[PDB]
Amino acid sequence: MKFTVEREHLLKPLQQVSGPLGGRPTLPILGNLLLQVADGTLSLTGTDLEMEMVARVALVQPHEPGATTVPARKFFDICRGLPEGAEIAVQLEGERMLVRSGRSRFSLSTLPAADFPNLDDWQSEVEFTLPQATMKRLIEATQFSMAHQDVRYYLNGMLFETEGEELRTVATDGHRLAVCSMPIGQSLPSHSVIVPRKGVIELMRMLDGGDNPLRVQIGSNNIRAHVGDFIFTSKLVDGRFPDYRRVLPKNPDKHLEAGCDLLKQAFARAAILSNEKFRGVRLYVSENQLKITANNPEQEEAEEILDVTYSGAEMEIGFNVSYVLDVLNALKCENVRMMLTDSVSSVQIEDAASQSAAYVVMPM
Amino acid sequence: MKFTVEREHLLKPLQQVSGPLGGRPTLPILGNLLLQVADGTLSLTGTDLEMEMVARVALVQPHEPGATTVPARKFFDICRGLPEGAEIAVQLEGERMLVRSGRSRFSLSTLPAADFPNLDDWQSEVEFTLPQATMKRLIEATQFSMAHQDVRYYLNGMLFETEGEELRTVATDGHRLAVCSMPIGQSLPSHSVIVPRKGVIELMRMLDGGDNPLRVQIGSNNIRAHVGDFIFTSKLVDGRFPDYRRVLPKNPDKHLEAGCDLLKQAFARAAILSNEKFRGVRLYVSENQLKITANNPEQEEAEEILDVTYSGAEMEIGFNVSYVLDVLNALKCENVRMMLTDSVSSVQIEDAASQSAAYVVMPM
Ligand SMILES: O=C(Cn1c2c(c3cc(Br)ccc31)CC[C@@H](C(=O)O)C2)N[C@@H](Cc1ccccc1)C(=O)O
Ligand SMILES: [Ca+2]
Ligand SMILES: [Ca+2]
Ligand SMILES: [Ca+2]
Ligand SMILES: [Ca+2]
Ligand SMILES: [Cl-]
Repeated sequence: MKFTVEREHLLKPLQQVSGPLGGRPTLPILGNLLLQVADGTLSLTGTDLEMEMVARVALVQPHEPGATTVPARKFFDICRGLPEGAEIAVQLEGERMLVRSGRSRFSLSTLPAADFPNLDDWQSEVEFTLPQATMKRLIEATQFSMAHQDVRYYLNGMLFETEGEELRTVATDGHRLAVCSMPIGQSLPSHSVIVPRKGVIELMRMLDGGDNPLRVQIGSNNIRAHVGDFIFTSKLVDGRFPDYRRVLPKNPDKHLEAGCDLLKQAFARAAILSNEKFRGVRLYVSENQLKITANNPEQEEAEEILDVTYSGAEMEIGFNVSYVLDVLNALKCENVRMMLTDSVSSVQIEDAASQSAAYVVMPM
Repeated sequence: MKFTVEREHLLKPLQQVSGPLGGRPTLPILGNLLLQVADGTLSLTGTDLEMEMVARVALVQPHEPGATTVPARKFFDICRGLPEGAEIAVQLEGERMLVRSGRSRFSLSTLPAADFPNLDDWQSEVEFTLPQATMKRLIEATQFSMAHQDVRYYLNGMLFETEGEELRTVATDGHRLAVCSMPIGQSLPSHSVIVPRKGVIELMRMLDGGDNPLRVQIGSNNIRAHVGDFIFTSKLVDGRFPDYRRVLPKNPDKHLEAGCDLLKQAFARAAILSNEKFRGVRLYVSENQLKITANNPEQEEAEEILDVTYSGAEMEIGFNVSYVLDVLNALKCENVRMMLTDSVSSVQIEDAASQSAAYVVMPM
């Protein structure tokens, strides 16, 4: 194996395939990247046995086919630490990989490519394409509502659901829920799968924000995303994800509209004097007015009064202010609509201007 | 006690005094700020029993004298979360402190001011003033060479030495040393004190890069710095500091000059394949050339060759790369000079264009 590649053609591929690579490999060789030269292309692979990231780099300079594996972090750091414009010449030399550029030289240890885990081929059952912006919107709208449990917990991940012409994400921890649906202009079979937290992070991380659209393939137990010259594959989480349709409040007839930024600032101040563990605040809704109160075991008290648009019946309701703040911070919009029923029912929150995301928060 | 002040006249003082407090107060009241109204002034004080931070704010609006203490972070967080231009109206009501602005209202718990630890008055023995930029330079030049939690408690601080018309800092951990001297235009008595790590951090933090000069007063067991209407006081470390004049190479015959960034990047690359515990690299110096090599126990090897300015006998010498890189990162200059004697002697490193900072690193 031999190749020479200009540094800035190697750097982004290395960064995308390296990470993670999350500190605790279950086999030593998983701390290495797999390098493969074949048919004019250098392929770079990183994996933790569950997810896999593969980058392909076209080789325009002289090269020789073959494969090896080298420590990912060290190889990345050597390439990154070389100056702008550096040509990076690599050759396999026995049990070492030699890296040369200018008058810099590095001999890295290798482990055989034949020993690197090769994840089984699988068959896609659903495929679609979408703009990167749409995927980014879907994830950012819901990601914060996933449970923070052990890795295999069924709610520690994001439901991805295809239905008609839309892709939908759902995330929940059993107390609050986020759901976002976006049309993608292709009619799709009914299907839903759970992508683990770590998979969700990589789907986001692979979005550069450019011309390149995203191509997604979903199988029985895996999902695959292609963008430009990169392919990411993740295992799915086994589990029965809850039905968001059953958690939306049936008749959230009482509608309050407020400026998102003023509402957020008011909740943020009140939160300071809320119970540090339970984070409870009380909302008092009345005609064109919202009153937010908080108190804590030290008998400290906060009160905020805001003008809002509201003309239904008065009511009082308790919420976890962190959950409410998470929603307002995810919305990043001018006005918010809070859709209320009564003191013992959940609230549904939406950008006043768009129903494409909804958030459900249970009262305390 | 009552006062009303604009948010923008309260925020900086609160940040100055409360910023240093951090989590884990050693006694509950040390989590509180002391507020005192007297003679048309609000004073705000935070302490950990050894250092103390006091800011004075002039009260132009109606006020009433008195004192209380309130949780520092909560009061600061409330003041910061209020909008720009908020009038902040404060009133003591029993064992609670009332804070009101617009339609935001808060009630904080108090602890009596009479119970707030008052640090003893002490007498100034050496006084001088200097620009903030100068103090910043002196600390940044040397801070990284301070020991970290060494049993030789005296090495965990920074020496401040007055000699002639210069203020000097020195820091060393027993393996490397940094010294910086700057003229300040006053005839100073010859004197030196050790400021503890936490005191150095606050000295740096209180700098704002405005026109306000820094006024320093040194006592037998304390130091005070005034900038504008802010006063920081720290205990000194009672111990005997090394004499930097004994550590500087007496006769470093071999001078090597090099681009700082080039040298730094070469060392940084070679460091990747240095022993992870001992971080040894070797330098081979010859006519206008420096070769750097690193190897580790897995038989990985790096080599870097640089064009540098050097005429003199050829020599080899080993260094901890981290110590060399710390210096090169501290210098922030175009060219560096390394002053060498032989393989068993320390090296002195300086900016090639200024002798105001010097660094000594022992060979391996
Ligand atoms: O029983 C339920 C009903 N439930 C449930 C979910 C949920 C989401 C929202 Br926004 C409101 C109510 C929801 C989503 C998780 C559902 C499940 O059992 O898989 C149960 N919730 C538990 C919370 C909980 C259930 C399972 C796991 C964690 C927390 C409770 O409030 O006692
Ligand atoms: Ca495979
Ligand atoms: Ca929706
Ligand atoms: Ca005092
Ligand atoms: Ca000096
Ligand atoms: Cl507000």
